[PDB]
Amino acid sequence: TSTNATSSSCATPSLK
Amino acid sequence: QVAEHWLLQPLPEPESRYSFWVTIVTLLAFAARFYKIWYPKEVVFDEVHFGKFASYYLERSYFFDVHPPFAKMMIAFIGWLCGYDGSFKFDEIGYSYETHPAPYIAYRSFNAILGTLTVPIMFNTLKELNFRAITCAFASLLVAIDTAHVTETRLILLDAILIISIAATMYCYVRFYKCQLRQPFTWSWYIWLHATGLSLSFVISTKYVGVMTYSAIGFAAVVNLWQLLDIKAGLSLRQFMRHFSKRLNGLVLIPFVIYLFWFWVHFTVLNTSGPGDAFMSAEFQETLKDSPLSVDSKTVNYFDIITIKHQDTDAFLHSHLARYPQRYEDGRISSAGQQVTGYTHPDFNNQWEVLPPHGSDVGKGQAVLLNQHIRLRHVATDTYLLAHDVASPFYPTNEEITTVTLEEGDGELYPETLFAFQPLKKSDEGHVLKSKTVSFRLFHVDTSVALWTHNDELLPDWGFQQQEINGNKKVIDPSNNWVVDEIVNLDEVRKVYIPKVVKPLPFLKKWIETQKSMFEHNNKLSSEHPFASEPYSWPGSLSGVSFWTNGDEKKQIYFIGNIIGWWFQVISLAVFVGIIVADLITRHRGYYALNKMTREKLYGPLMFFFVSWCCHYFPFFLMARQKFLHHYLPAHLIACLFSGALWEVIFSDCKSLDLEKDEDISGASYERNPKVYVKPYTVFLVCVSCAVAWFFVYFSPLVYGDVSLSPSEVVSREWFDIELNFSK
Amino acid sequence: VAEHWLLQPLPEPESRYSFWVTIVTLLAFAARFYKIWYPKEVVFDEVHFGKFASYYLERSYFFDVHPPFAKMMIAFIGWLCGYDGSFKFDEIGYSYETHPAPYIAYRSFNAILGTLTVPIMFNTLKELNFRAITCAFASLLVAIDTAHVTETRLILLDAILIISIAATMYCYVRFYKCQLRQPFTWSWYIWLHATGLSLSFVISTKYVGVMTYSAIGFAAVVNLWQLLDIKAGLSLRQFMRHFSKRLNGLVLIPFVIYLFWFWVHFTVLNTSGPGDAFMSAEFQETLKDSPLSVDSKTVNYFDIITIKHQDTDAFLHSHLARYPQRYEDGRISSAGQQVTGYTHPDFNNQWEVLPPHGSDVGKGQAVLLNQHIRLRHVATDTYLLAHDVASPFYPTNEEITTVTLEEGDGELYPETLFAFQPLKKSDEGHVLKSKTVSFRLFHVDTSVALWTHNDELLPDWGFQQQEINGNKKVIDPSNNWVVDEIVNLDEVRKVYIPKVVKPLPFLKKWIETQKSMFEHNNKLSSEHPFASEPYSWPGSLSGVSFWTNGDEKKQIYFIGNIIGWWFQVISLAVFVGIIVADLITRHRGYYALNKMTREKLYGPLMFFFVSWCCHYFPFFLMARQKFLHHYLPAHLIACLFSGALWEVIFSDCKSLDLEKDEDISGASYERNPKVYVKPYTVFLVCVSCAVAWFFVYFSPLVYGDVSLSPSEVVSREWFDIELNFSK
Repeated sequence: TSTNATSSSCATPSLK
Repeated sequence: QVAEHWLLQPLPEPESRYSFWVTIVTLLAFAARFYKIWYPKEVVFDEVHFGKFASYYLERSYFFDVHPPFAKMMIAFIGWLCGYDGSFKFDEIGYSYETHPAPYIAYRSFNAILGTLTVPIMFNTLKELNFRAITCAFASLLVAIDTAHVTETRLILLDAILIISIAATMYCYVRFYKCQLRQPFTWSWYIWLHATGLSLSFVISTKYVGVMTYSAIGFAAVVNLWQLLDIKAGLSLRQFMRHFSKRLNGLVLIPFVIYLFWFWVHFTVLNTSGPGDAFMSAEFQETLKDSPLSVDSKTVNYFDIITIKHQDTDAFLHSHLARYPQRYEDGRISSAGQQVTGYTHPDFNNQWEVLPPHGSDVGKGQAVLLNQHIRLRHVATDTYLLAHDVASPFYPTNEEITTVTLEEGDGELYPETLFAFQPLKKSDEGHVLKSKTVSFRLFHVDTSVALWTHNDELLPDWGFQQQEINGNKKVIDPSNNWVVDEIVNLDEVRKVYIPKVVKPLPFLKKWIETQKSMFEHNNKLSSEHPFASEPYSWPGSLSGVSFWTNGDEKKQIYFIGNIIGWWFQVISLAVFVGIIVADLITRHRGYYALNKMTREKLYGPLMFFFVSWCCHYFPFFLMARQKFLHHYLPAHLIACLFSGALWEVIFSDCKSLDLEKDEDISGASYERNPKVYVKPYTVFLVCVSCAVAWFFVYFSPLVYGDVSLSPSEVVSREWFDIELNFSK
Repeated sequence: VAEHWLLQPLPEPESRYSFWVTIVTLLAFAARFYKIWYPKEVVFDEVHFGKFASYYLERSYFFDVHPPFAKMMIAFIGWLCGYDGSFKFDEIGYSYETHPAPYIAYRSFNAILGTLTVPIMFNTLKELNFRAITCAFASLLVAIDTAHVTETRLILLDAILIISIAATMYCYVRFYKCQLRQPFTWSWYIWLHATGLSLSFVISTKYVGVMTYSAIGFAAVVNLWQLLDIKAGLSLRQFMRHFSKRLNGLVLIPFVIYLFWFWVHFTVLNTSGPGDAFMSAEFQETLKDSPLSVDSKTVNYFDIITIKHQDTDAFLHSHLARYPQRYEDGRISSAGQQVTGYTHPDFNNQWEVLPPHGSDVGKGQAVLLNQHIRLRHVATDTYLLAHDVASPFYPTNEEITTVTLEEGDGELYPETLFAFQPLKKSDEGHVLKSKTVSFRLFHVDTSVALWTHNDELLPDWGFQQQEINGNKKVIDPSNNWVVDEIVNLDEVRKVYIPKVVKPLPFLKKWIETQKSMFEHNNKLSSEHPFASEPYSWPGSLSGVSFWTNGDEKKQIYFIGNIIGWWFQVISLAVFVGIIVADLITRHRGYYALNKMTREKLYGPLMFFFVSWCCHYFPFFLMARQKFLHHYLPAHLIACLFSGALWEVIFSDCKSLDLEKDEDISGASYERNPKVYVKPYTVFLVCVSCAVAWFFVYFSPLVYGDVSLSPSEVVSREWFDIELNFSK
């Protein structure tokens, strides 16, 4: 698996 | 009063020039936001949160969030106008809008309208501060074609509603202040006071960062109340108290009632139990109805006959006496076993009995727990479900799902008959399985695959054009999700539903509880997002945020400011501080360099915007929670107004008539209409506008995500701490 | 500011001031020297500052987050006692009888400084023209404060800090009176440089001393602003003379004295010690070997080494087990040999350091930092390798594996190249040594650093060992490794080997230590049970346990005199109310307050109020751990402030004419406002008796010398005060 460039396109958390 | 002589002047140009420039910059803002608004056809960034919240409003399902409800209810209201039911959950980034049609174009279009309407409000704010039409155009252009303001205001985000409400607040307050200077307590004075309050209510009802807008307007309102308290204002204490009580009502009490109204709507709409329940007390949860799914949900027991339904395709796990062909069309060898297929209609061949593992002490009427080993017996053929190291018809990497006789399945093939209702979350292991409410993966124990089905391609004539059921090795895939739909052999005692008696809670108690939970969770949630940024990096736009990536097309959306525009504003802020310090030093030496009218511009509108920018920037250095570049967009919005205004002043005849005399002294002569050097000023603004527009075009592939960039073109856009995907 | 007030003669004869300063100094002496030999054990942070005193006497290099001056003053008392530094103060409760440190002399030195703070505070108010009883009362609030007493009798830095702050305030008041009378006199220069010297001692004790620079800096800028006014009658040349002399006396000279203490620190500490791990190899080359033993063994090519992670204590480990062909998220691994972090020493921790293929580098040559190397795993006879395959837990980080000798000498040769990358660029080309030289294990081809963590362990296929991965954030401090052991060390290399001391320029040595000080101070973000937030300090709502004896049920507890602290909170609130009322009434054309009352309010009281603000509000902007002792500088200023404020309240504050501003040039005003001495003295005696009653009631917890019954312990528990032996 090629390693990612920018960590990953992810969201902001909303708690549990 | 502050800038009284400047703000009471007639407009410096005919209204037709303002109407021309506001139309042009609004059309540019419209074009920039509506360009390819249907693209990408996938969930982007925080659309996973705000799209999901829109769905829960339509379903009336209770959810918890750290932000107030108004902006999420506005998004949900667009879905409601489209007749959307809330079926699509926006669970992950990259989810296709084609498989489950959410009205995403309508949601994105609503935000694009609000982002577009921000631009003429900004224009009219400077027009009302008596700036030239070109100055109003330029300051509004800096927002119309800013890459960050464009990216945010075309996606399903709260920031379009926040930014327009901040722009409307600034505009309404400027209008109120001009009415205050002309004639206080007029009908127009009341309209603009309550319009400022209404806009302030929408700001704080969108995000708690809206307290910075209350602080900016509150400071300006206190400064003006301080001028009205002066004996030189000629007001009696009764007239002053009338100003105070009316402003307190219009700027605090009414906005607070409107803020509470949005929570009252939120709790009236969300009247069913939902994912928010875990954040609230049992007493709050007693105010919620059972979910329609929970009313019909029955505990699944061993020896129950069940139907198992796929979440994405609505197909039932189905089997019949037909067999796989000895060879598939690609020449791979099948087991020639009994077919297991996905069938969209309820029949007797959808019926599976849940059996415990051989030699278990588990009897009839005991609940099945998640992640326990089970066997599934097909009721119509009297065979056990089986998965094995045979490749599936369409997917060479996935396993064929079949069935085996009771004798063979109780013999050597016993391990290959072991399944588990694997929970979607590890926290849910060992919970009781229930129909309709508990999603699971149907996990095969021996080969470690999950049962999966699809509806893009159907089995050939030998499989009756039914969906394929196969063992997917990508177990964690959300498309591997199943639910128990019905329990066919349910006892009459288990059929009886006892409805929960809804208990009422007083609104203020309900609101205080939710509000405490909001502040407590906002303060916690400590994490390290690969995109958190500190306040010192924001005015430089030194880093951005990845919003979306497509690996196959090498396309991406990246959230970043227009660096030329942002640096031009940093220079503008620094130049203004230099001008104010120089004016203060020179005056302290008895040297009066600046004309009265230039000072009214500097210490009135420019100081108002500078302090307003300070209120939206400096408080973030005192915040220990996670922060992000989008938190600066309110400050950038004010910095656009400020920079346009500042450069008009710099290109004006700023000189005092007499350098030894203070023109602020009562009875001093001063130049009332300082000449703007329009020709060099317009050339300067055109040069800066062309540079900002060039940057916007150069970054447009990253704003829209619609163009694939070569790795060298990606690397050419990497500077400072900007990390882009596909640079390799 | 306050020119007419501060130029008045003293309101009372000098004999009254001499009487009251003597009484309050004797009370302060009695409170600090009471049972100074008790407990005969190490208390609280005596474990740190006693230990640092020992390392100065041994000349052993140590690292600390605070500047050296106050620790050198403690060590200097040990040196005067002929103490050798044998006792280490390792734990709280260690007896001073088994290993005699001069602890009575150290405690007595702090008790002297704490006692001498009181007459400096007294004389500060005397110089601000307050009455002798006012000076006595403000100084009494510090003389018999439970927190100031507890801290200034133990081996702590705070006695040196607090006296230096008191001396700074006093010297600045003296300087300001000389400035009002006649600038550029010999006395003006003495007091300017004395303020600078005292400011240098404040910042050379603790970095919180920047708050004292801010307080004096603000007052100095306000006065420079008045001297810049055309109405001051100064030419720009005379103003620039004021500016350049104050810049020299308050910034340049104090900075040279601050650097002088680091120069002494590095000259005294010339031997290798526990501080070495915080410094570069180039800094460590300036240190002599300890007269004892040093395991800093040079690593040579063909040495067999163990490589240990600094944060997790795990060894770089490998074994014949392989990565699973797919991870749980469905990513494809290399199916290569596993490289893992293992916390126990074994044969699978052994790596041979090999030079790059075709190098002329033979057996017994030292490995240099940032040179290309290869690591051969001794147990499997494979080369360490990193490649563009994602790690098990981190999709952005690289999987670390091993390759056969044949493949690693073939096409995969570039992927076997590592470097011991130095933490500092200054350390490139230095000799690698075991235990002393930290490095990043850097992969040359993909530009990643080897990293490991202990928050999540590999699944059953990885034996619940730590993951080893190639972190793309190379500069991350968690990527730090050390060579722990050299397994194949020759008998000649086992015996001690001398060291040629290499000189480093002082400014380079100081800049390195200073960066390390700020970086480590900012990393003090762990949770501590006795940590307290700034909002709780003015109320003294919680304290800190300093010492406990289980057998005798005795304890020392650090807390403020709550009556004294609440009296100061009330004083601060009343003053804000007075200033707001004066501003509102003036804006209405009503001039309630006499000019002389305003000179007291907007001069000395505002100076102390702003100085208190500088020592209190900046702590709300600090995200590091904080404690109640951080408020003692602010409390010290609040004592001066409260004494001064209540003299003003008990003065004839009324203007002669409520319709006329007495600040207008040529207005008549009362120059000698009468103090209502009788009711004022009764009021001060009542408050002093209440503060003294509280100090006596808490004295068992200040001294630790009296066992309290559980009911008497519980009677002293209020708010968030948790005491030992309440059960």
